[PDB]
Amino acid sequence: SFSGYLKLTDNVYIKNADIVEEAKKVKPTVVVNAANVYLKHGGGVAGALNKATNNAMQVESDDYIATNGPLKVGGSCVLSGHNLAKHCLHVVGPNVNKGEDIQLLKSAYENFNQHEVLLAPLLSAGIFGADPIHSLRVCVDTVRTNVYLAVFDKNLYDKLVSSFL
Ligand SMILES: CC(=O)c1ccc(OCC(=O)O)cc1
Repeated sequence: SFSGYLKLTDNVYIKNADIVEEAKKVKPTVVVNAANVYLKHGGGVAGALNKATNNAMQVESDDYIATNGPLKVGGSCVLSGHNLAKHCLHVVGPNVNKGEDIQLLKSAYENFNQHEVLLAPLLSAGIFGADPIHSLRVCVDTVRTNVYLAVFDKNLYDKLVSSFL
């Protein structure tokens, strides 16, 4: 079960951890992927989760895209969690480095509300280019279900906890 998390609010918890390693340990009902609209799991959280599934997540995702077309920025889809979780909720946060609308971060987090408990990264953080402090603020103000945030970077984790309002 979820261990070593710091409680931020009634429903938001945070831990300095590799989300892939957290997923293998807990095998949560839902692990959130920091997806793009094409479900191309190239780098960041997506690349790491996909690599831990031995590329099964990418093969499954390519079949999903062939059938359904791309996701919307702010949107999501539920696919298999493979060896990591029961399900993977692929959530598309805005990628500021791709010139996408940061104002869509709240819509992206609203997807978490369809799941009672989730293991997740901070949306639009890392290679998506948004301010992770702002992403945690939107998470806390949008997500009402139990979210266990895994922040990979130790210095970022400390900065997020120490600056949390
Ligand atoms: C050994 C094992 O149980 C295993 C499970 C899943 C693996 O990749 C993900 C998938 O195939 O969907 C690889 C290995």
